[PDB]
Amino acid sequence: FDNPPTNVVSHLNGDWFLFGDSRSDCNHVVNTNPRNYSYMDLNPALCDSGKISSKAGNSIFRSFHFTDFYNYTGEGQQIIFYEGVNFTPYHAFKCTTSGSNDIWMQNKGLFYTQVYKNMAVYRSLTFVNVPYVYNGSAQSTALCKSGSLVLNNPAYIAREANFGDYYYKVEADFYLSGCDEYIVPLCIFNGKFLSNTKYYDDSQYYFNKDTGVIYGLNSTETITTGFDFNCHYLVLPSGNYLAISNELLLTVPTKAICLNKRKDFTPVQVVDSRWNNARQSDNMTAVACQPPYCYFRNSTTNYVGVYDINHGDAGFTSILSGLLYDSPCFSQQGVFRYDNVSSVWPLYSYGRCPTAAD
Amino acid sequence: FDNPPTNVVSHLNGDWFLFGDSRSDCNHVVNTNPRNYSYMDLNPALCDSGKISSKAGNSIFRSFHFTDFYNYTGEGQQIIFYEGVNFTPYHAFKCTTSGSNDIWMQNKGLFYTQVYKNMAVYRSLTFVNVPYVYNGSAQSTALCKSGSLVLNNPAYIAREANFGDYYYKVEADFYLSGCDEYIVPLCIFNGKFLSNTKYYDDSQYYFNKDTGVIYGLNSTETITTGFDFNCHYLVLPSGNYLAISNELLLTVPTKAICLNKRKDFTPVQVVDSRWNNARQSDNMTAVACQPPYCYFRNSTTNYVGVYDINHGDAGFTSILSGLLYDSPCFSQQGVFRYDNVSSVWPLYSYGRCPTAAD
Ligand SMILES: *[C@@H]1O[C@H](CO)[C@@H](O[C@@H]2O[C@H](CO)[C@@H](O)[C@H](O)[C@H]2NC(C)=O)[C@H](O)[C@H]1NC(C)=O
Ligand SMILES: *[C@@H]1O[C@H](CO)[C@@H](O[C@@H]2O[C@H](CO)[C@@H](O)[C@H](O)[C@H]2NC(C)=O)[C@H](O)[C@H]1NC(C)=O
Ligand SMILES: *[C@@H]1O[C@H](CO)[C@@H](O)[C@H](O)[C@H]1NC(C)=O
Ligand SMILES: *[C@@H]1O[C@H](CO)[C@@H](O)[C@H](O)[C@H]1NC(C)=O
Ligand SMILES: *[C@@H]1O[C@H](CO)[C@@H](O)[C@H](O)[C@H]1NC(C)=O
Ligand SMILES: *[C@@H]1O[C@H](CO)[C@@H](O)[C@H](O)[C@H]1NC(C)=O
Ligand SMILES: *[C@@H]1O[C@H](CO)[C@@H](O)[C@H](O)[C@H]1NC(C)=O
Ligand SMILES: *[C@@H]1O[C@H](CO)[C@@H](O)[C@H](O)[C@H]1NC(C)=O
Ligand SMILES: *[C@@H]1O[C@H](CO)[C@@H](O)[C@H](O)[C@H]1NC(C)=O
Ligand SMILES: *[C@@H]1O[C@H](CO)[C@@H](O)[C@H](O)[C@H]1NC(C)=O
Ligand SMILES: *[C@@H]1O[C@H](CO)[C@@H](O)[C@H](O)[C@H]1NC(C)=O
Ligand SMILES: *[C@@H]1O[C@H](CO)[C@@H](O)[C@H](O)[C@H]1NC(C)=O
Ligand SMILES: [K+]
Ligand SMILES: [K+]
Repeated sequence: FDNPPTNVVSHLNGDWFLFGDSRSDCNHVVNTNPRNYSYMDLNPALCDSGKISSKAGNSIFRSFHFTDFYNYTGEGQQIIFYEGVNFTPYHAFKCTTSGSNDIWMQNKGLFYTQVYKNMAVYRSLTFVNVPYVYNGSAQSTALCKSGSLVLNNPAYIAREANFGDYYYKVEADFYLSGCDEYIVPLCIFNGKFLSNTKYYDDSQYYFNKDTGVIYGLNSTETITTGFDFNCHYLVLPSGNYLAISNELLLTVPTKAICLNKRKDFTPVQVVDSRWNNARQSDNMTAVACQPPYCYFRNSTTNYVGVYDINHGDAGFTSILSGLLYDSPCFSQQGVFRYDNVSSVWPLYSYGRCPTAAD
Repeated sequence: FDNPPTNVVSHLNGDWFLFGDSRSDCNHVVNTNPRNYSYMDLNPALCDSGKISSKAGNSIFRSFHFTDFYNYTGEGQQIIFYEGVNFTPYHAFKCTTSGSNDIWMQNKGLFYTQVYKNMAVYRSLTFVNVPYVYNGSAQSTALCKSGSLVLNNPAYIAREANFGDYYYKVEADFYLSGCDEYIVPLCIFNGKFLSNTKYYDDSQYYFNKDTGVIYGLNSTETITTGFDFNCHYLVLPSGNYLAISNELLLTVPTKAICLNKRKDFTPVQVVDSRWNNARQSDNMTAVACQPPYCYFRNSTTNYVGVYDINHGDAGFTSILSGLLYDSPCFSQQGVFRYDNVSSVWPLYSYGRCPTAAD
């Protein structure tokens, strides 16, 4: 008899949900000709489950920040993630041509940290539009973009007519309703930002009008190039807020991760989302995925897909195959198929776990 | 054979530490005449262990905020707490005679939340003085006090000569060094605060000069009485900060909980700290102590001490008796003395835990 920790994502019972990309997007098949499911690491037998929210070409972080949006939506006791690759160093995103992808990688890490920690304690994830009102005549402007990637959260608001510089203070009201909590971005250009001969230090506050909490960021970097848009990801309660800009462009959330239905602490499961080695990926979801709130799973091999080089891999197929059955015990070392006896002690465990005793 | 969850605090191995009050203060015996150890719930056999930091009459929260200070200091993989009672509704603390103890109870809850969560991930706790520099000629002032309790963290700084009201903006620099992280208070009077015919709305920011993060609180309450000094407990990194007051009195930290030596996640154990029923206690440490980071233990009886009514209780003695031996498994339901078989599945477990399987 053998009850080793196995390298899969699974579920204690039927109460689970997976968030993904093309490698688990059952709907993508209609855009394959001929129709072929092999682009998936997910077993298509799960295509009718109602337990997956995945979109080819997308990722939760991508959708959170950019116009290339998919309304990831799902609910489960145990939450599983297999996405992230669709925002990687490969995409070489930077707000401007003189920016830094490293900043965007740092953002990615901070985002998924909040997502993983919070989905250990809420059943439900979706996206909600965040309404805001700005009183001036200036409109939103797409100042952060690169290739086909256009940032739209937070929004930037253009300077008013009548101002000649960026030393102005302006504000907007944004309102959060419909969720227990909300993940929103608070961002600044962190660097010496040149505009018409003057160097700016971006400053942005958000203010909960009723709790009285001020959350702010001011630029502190001295470099005049190779800097970018640094974001923090706030986890906020419902209420009415001001976005108060003290320098450069006013920024205000336009989308939030909507967290609902508080649950008993239940660690999330996260599968490494990377390209075949020929493209540059990152380890930001690995950094984000820590005990006790997250179990991280990865294959021991290069990602070599059979449909194309980046889709349909033996190693990841195997990891996801655990979704085809119930398993009693989840641990840092893996998933145990039996709840009785083992030869290793499950670490940071959840479920009905075996003893490594005599 | 029986392996039930037992209602004790214990330790997997020798690597543990307890923080306490008189009920575990071995040094207090010298102030008993004749010398009598019965005032303790702790077994005096543990008096030579070097694993306890306790002080009669005190509590971590009491020491954090007030002049009645004890430099709680300790290091351990598993941290245990048996204190809190020395700041309870019984003490009826409020900053002023028109204040609210409920505010102070809320503060207490928020404080211990940060302490418990963080001692699940650091080995070492102590207190450090926080140096600050204020540039004006005004001095600190003891504006918050009641009975023998005098608040000294955060400090209040008096108004300068030359100001006739409290609509002024002033600041201080405070510096955090010597720890991986620091718990400090950020507080305001949350209410309409009357001074010489004018009503104030206290405003306080802290600013990390190098990370650029602004942490602020502004008063939002409309009540003109029955309000008090609301505190939030920030967990900050080392660095150089400004305390920027925008209204009422400038407040600045004078003490921090000093957190050191990052460790693998290890839930803390917390024992209910209450008076005999004849005095008013609170459940704030219970609220603070949640899975996965904390196990809460309580007796099923009134606290009836044998030394005096508030010291040396059978129920709490029993809970603490588990410190006299190693135990393999810690769980929400209790401590399991054996790591092999049981009849219940350990929840949120840590250590070598039994199976409830066949
Ligand atoms: C954050 O940045 C803002 C904007 O740069 C700072 O506010 C400005 O501070 C300078 C003083 O250095 C003044 O000249 C401006 O009038 C201020 N603008 C305002 C208030 O709109 C702000 O003080 C910084 N926040 C801190 C340091 O906590
Ligand atoms: C927090 O409170 C402060 C102090 O009351 C606010 O700053 C003052 O705002 C009023 C405008 O209502 C002005 O009359 C004062 O000149 C401001 N004082 C300063 C800047 O020292 C502050 O705006 C509030 N913070 C918010 C709303 O985020
Ligand atoms: C995402 O879908 C959810 C569930 O239908 C809906 O409430 C929410 O408004 C959607 N968010 C969008 C379209 O931004
Ligand atoms: C996943 O495993 C592969 C193959 O061992 C390795 O190259 C890669 O760095 C791992 N990814 C992370 C995020 O650890
Ligand atoms: C991620 O990569 C960095 C190197 O860039 C490394 O120092 C870090 O430990 C890695 N973390 C994980 C969790 O793989
Ligand atoms: C799907 O593509 C895979 C990999 O290219 C290949 O094995 C197979 O020919 C295709 N299957 C069908 C039914 O066309
Ligand atoms: C553990 O469970 C498996 C499957 O039921 C069984 O074959 C094995 O003998 C069991 N071992 C025990 C109870 O020691
Ligand atoms: C508490 O004791 C520790 C350890 O000796 C010391 O570093 C620290 O300064 C003390 N804190 C005080 C006296 O505030
Ligand atoms: C501890 O138990 C006693 C006796 O059952 C009960 O009265 C008390 O409320 C409990 N305290 C907390 C904080 O739950
Ligand atoms: C603490 O007491 C309040 C009533 O004041 C109650 O609503 C709350 O559930 C209690 N919490 C715990 C953890 O005992
Ligand atoms: C200590 O006090 C306890 C409780 O009052 C009592 O049983 C005993 O007389 C005392 N013990 C000694 C050695 O004096
Ligand atoms: C569990 O351990 C206890 C103490 O060693 C022993 O008496 C009992 O029989 C064991 N039961 C098992 C291994 O089933
Ligand atoms: K701004
Ligand atoms: K103040």
